[PDB]
Amino acid sequence: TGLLDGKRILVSGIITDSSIAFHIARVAQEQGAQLVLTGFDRLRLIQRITDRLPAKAPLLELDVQNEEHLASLAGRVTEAIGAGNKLDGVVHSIGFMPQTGMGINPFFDAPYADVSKGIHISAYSYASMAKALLPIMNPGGSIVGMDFDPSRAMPAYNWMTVAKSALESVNRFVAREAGKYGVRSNLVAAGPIRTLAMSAIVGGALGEEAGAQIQLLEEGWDQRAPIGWNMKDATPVAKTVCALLSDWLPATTGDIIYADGGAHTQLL
Amino acid sequence: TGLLDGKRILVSGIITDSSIAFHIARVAQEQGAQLVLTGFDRLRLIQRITDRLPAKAPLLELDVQNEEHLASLAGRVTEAIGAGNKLDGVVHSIGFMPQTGMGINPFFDAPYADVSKGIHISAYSYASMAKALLPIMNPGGSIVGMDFDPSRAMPAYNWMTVAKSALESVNRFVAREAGKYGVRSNLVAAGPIRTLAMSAIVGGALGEEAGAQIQLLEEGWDQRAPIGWNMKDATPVAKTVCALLSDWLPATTGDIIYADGGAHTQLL
Amino acid sequence: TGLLDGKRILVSGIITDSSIAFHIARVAQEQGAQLVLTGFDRLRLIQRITDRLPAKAPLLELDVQNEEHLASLAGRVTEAIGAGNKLDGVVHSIGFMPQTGMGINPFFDAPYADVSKGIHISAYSYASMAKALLPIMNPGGSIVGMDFDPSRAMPAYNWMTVAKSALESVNRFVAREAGKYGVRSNLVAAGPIRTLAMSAIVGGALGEEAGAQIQLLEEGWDQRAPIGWNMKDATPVAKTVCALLSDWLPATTGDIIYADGGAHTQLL
Amino acid sequence: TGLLDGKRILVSGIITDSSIAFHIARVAQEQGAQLVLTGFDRLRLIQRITDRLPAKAPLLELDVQNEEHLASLAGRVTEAIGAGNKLDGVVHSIGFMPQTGMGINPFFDAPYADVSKGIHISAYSYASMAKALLPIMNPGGSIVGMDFDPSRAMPAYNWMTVAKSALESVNRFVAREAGKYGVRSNLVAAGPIRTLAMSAIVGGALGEEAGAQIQLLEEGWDQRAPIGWNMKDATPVAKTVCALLSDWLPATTGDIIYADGGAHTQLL
Ligand SMILES: NC(=O)c1ccc[n+]([C@@H]2O[C@H](COP(=O)([O-])OP(=O)(O)OC[C@H]3O[C@@H](n4cnc5c(N)ncnc54)[C@H](O)[C@@H]3O)[C@@H](O)[C@H]2O)c1
Ligand SMILES: NC(=O)c1ccc[n+]([C@@H]2O[C@H](COP(=O)([O-])OP(=O)(O)OC[C@H]3O[C@@H](n4cnc5c(N)ncnc54)[C@H](O)[C@@H]3O)[C@@H](O)[C@H]2O)c1
Ligand SMILES: NC(=O)c1ccc[n+]([C@@H]2O[C@H](COP(=O)([O-])OP(=O)(O)OC[C@H]3O[C@@H](n4cnc5c(N)ncnc54)[C@H](O)[C@@H]3O)[C@@H](O)[C@H]2O)c1
Ligand SMILES: NC(=O)c1ccc[n+]([C@@H]2O[C@H](COP(=O)([O-])OP(=O)(O)OC[C@H]3O[C@@H](n4cnc5c(N)ncnc54)[C@H](O)[C@@H]3O)[C@@H](O)[C@H]2O)c1
Ligand SMILES: Oc1cc(CC2CCCCC2)ccc1Oc1ccc(Cl)cc1Cl
Ligand SMILES: Oc1cc(CC2CCCCC2)ccc1Oc1ccc(Cl)cc1Cl
Ligand SMILES: Oc1cc(CC2CCCCC2)ccc1Oc1ccc(Cl)cc1Cl
Ligand SMILES: Oc1cc(CC2CCCCC2)ccc1Oc1ccc(Cl)cc1Cl
Repeated sequence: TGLLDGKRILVSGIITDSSIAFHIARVAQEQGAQLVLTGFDRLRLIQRITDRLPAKAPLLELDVQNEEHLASLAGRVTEAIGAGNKLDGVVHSIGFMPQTGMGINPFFDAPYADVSKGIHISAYSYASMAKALLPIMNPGGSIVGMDFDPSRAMPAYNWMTVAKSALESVNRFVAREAGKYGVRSNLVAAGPIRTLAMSAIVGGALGEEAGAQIQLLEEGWDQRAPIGWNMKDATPVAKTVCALLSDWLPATTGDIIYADGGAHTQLL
Repeated sequence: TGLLDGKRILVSGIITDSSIAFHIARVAQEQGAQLVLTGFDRLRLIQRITDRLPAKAPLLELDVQNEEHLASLAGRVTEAIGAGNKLDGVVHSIGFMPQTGMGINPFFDAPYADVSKGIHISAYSYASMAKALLPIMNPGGSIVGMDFDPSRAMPAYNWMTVAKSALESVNRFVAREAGKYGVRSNLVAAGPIRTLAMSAIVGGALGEEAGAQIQLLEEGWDQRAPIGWNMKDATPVAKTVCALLSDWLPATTGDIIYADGGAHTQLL
Repeated sequence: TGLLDGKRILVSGIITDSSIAFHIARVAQEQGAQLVLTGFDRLRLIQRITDRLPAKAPLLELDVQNEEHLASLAGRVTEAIGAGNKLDGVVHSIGFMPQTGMGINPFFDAPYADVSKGIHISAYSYASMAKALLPIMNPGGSIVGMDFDPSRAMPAYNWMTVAKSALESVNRFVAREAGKYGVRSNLVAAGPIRTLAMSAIVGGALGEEAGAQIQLLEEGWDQRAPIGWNMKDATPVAKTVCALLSDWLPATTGDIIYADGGAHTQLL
Repeated sequence: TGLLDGKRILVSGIITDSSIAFHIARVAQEQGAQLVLTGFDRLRLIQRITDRLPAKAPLLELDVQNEEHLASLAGRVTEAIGAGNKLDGVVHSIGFMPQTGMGINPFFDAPYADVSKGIHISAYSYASMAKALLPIMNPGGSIVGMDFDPSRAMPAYNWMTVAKSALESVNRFVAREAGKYGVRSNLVAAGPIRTLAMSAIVGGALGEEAGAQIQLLEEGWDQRAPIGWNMKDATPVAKTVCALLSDWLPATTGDIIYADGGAHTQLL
């Protein structure tokens, strides 16, 4: 077995054990992948979490806003996996939007400096990670990023929706570059998952008419999904990412795969 | 290994060894599935083909327009796999449209009797196969059908485009029914594959301004696809179907997966 | 004034004064169009209704399933508008699906004979009306049909959803034919309107878990729509149809215009 | 007559007489609107152009990156139209992306500082113009912006595609805000028009494999469009904008109208 046997895969975005990236890494290891991880601010905090993965993995620092971190990334990764070895997979599982761009802050009140930052981290860095890492990927490789369907507007998500729309567009252009390396680029559009990131905005709208809206949005998902949706279980999305990292979707690129219980295909 | 180890899967639509269903069956067997096959008119012709699959499989007759064939299908399948065993997978890989509905026949000149027949076989039968077989599927099961992206109009495809639009809609409703059984329903939208079905219409427009259009359509696909597209190689699509039949896309239903080299994501 | 001054427009689909076609005709007359109407079974019933339009209009019989009615249509229309005059506009505002294909009947229990009939009337007849009438339309003309967004599945709508998916596809192919005449073809996807057609299925699910679902669907529309939605007011949709019949959307064809309060652009 | 009789409409984005905004203003005046215009850097250059409009209009300076220009805009507009008068329409017809984000510059080589600037001007400013001007719009009003379908990737357009994807998302959120004022927000997705903006990138890829790609893209548009497409004629798009500014699409918001000859609805 091992869906990902022999594959070398870089996984960004682990912060806690609820992190989507955490379960992607876990399942990938269960499936025989050898991992390199990146983490952002609290590397020692991140290391404690990554120590509970089924296997050891080098953990490197990557602030996606940091051009020195980006400039050095490929060298550092090759140091980690061994000269003459290349990556077969890359997982981008990172996002951020300042508080003004989400939750209860009026949409019109977000200053562009804040929006711009969120777009830098959530959308542009998909291209910047691909730039850094494509020169060290094997033909038949796979880059995957995380998306939340922004094709319709909704409460609370606000400027992050705009950043995910940008990301979808970025992914299509990354695919054009990656194809030259024989590499695929896709997003997985996940349904809601109880993660540190959304506890943030769920917590940010406690007394408020955005918290109630978010609750309604969540309940509608499991209702719409023909197979249901369990926000407490990240593994169906981790498995989907691993599917795209495997050799089993070899003809799919510039694309989006919906791991959302089928909710997006149903009006109600 | 065996992506589909232990799974029992019914595969319809084999007619020659170029058949998409043929390569789906082949790869599924290579991955440890145990198959039941159905074939339509020339069962002895179909048997010769299915004898070159890596393993033996019961082959049953199914004319999807035949209510007796449909009424008896589940009993016949259970006879084939053994009382107390159920299906984990179903592949619908069938289509037909009379000559008036495609190629060089003017779009307006197709009589509804012909269109209706093509829709019966290409779209409605997805629901009729699901009706027959869901009562004999295991939770966690997967129904897959074959699609050709009908979201834009194009030369030659004509009324089959309409039938695939109907199919996409049917699939979303099948997913609502299948979810009750814990079963997924999805389509794979494939790029063009050199199959008996399209040699038919490719052959039908030899001297004509539909044959040239078809040639242009085919060349544009490999051009648009960031990873290219090889119309002579059905296995990337077979692998995609097997991915959906596996446990690795467990959160995806009522949906369409594009196995088209990423062509649909690129304008040019 | 007169948005449609001097234009000759055929309007099908009037049955009562709640009919979408009724308000399309009314607004068109208010805007200076000269109309020809078609009606289906109860022509004397239809005549009583059409007598309350602001102006007189010839009313002709057209059963869209009747090849003699279709074969004779263009001659009959030209008789009505005068030799040497041609149509500038055509409104298709017709649909039907037998009771088995909607409401509370299980999706799987609709026989294809019933589905086929609904598709004939709701989707195929768009092409058959275009075939009949394009040879009598002026360059710069406009064909419009009525749609209900079938891009997602939903309760109760069932097989009519499939028929509207087919229609969307038909419209794209009609546009290819109409372009040769300098004629546009588009659909207007309306939000729900209290019409005879949906009182039918609203009435059909009185005690039932499809009636409640329909109520929920309706309430969500006005909730989702940024400008709200009033199911009791057909005129915003009539005005939209007239916009497409006018010279003010001259570059739009094979397309769908959403007159739905913007509901389709919002998740909630 | 006068489709826009009595309406007060602000039109941004005039730079030359080939400007889409120029023809929008012109047609709007021909239809009885009273205009206020805004212009960006070369106000005296812009004034020469705007002097050839059918009627006089106040012209104000607006650099959409300038928070003082934005903060003062509504006061300045009301000064221009008269205390106690409000706007019925707003046209956003502005975009910019630095040279690194388009044409022949590799996609990966655009620094975020450049991308961020283009997104600020092309996408974010749609929200910032709505913020400024909604407090001075009448119920039943209309905000329109200009889009180029970014749903698929393509040569040369590069990071502007990403900025238009963001814009589409912004528009859906603007619609949620505007609905509170009884105001509609929509985009018009135009086919290619020979304008100063694209002569820029057409000129930027003279000897190069992006210039040839752009030529191919342009030729395919008129080929795909069932009614053809004339890149030299901006008026079909101006008329479409005026349609959305009128009372004739009263139920359409958060939406995109395609004024592209129907090219987007056809594969080829
Ligand atoms: N949780 C959900 O319901 C959900 C649904 C769909 C998509 N997503 C997406 O999944 C991805 C992962 O988020 P999550 O929900 O697992 O939340 P999370 O908090 O677990 O992960 C977000 C990660 O982004 C990282 N990050 C922030 N700024 C960074 C930067 N400057 N450089 C490098 N890393 C940075 C954080 O350190 C964190 O590890 C995000 O793109 C999110 O938008 C989440
Ligand atoms: N080949 C392509 O380029 C391509 C691309 C996308 C999608 N598809 C779809 O893939 C599917 C398989 O087609 P293929 O290209 O492998 O061609 P094929 O000729 O190999 O397969 C078509 C099958 O449909 C069966 N069939 C016809 N009428 C039937 C009926 N009454 N009952 C039961 N079976 C019936 C035929 O017997 C044949 O086995 C079709 O749905 C087709 O529309 C094909
Ligand atoms: N009412 C809504 O909420 C709504 C929403 C979106 C789209 N639509 C669509 O609008 C169109 C008009 O329907 P309506 O809601 O105004 O209902 P309606 O009952 O007023 O109109 C339906 C019309 O179809 C005609 N018809 C049925 N079979 C025919 C045939 N054999 N030949 C010719 N005409 C035939 C009927 O005579 C009737 O005039 C339909 O296509 C419907 O699907 C309705
Ligand atoms: N021309 C086309 O083929 C085409 C197709 C689809 C969409 N569009 C869109 O139409 C809109 C108008 O562009 P055009 O093609 O008429 O080109 P144009 O050069 O005529 O117009 C662009 C305008 O944007 C203005 N602008 C730039 N930065 C600004 C800022 N800081 N503040 C205020 N204004 C600023 C310029 O002054 C200019 O007036 C753009 O959004 C463009 O993306 C153009
Ligand atoms: O992209 C996401 C999407 C969701 C689902 C969701 C459904 C409830 C309406 C709101 C959002 C949850 C979390 C998401 O990630 C982030 C969100 C904010 C920041 Cl700051 C960082 C990250 Cl990583
Ligand atoms: O659905 C299909 C799609 C294609 C690809 C293609 C691209 C060239 C423009 C035309 C079609 C090829 C074959 C397809 O299957 C059938 C087609 C006709 C009949 Cl009668 C039966 C079947 Cl199964
Ligand atoms: O196409 C339609 C769509 C709707 C809106 C709606 C929203 C409530 C869920 C259900 C449907 C209402 C009426 C519609 O027309 C018809 C419906 C049935 C027949 Cl038999 C004939 C016609 Cl014309
Ligand atoms: O948004 C646009 C779209 C197009 C059509 C087109 C088709 C040929 C492939 C390329 C682009 C032309 C011009 C466009 O406007 C701008 C472009 C650049 C700048 Cl810097 C500013 C503006 Cl306003």
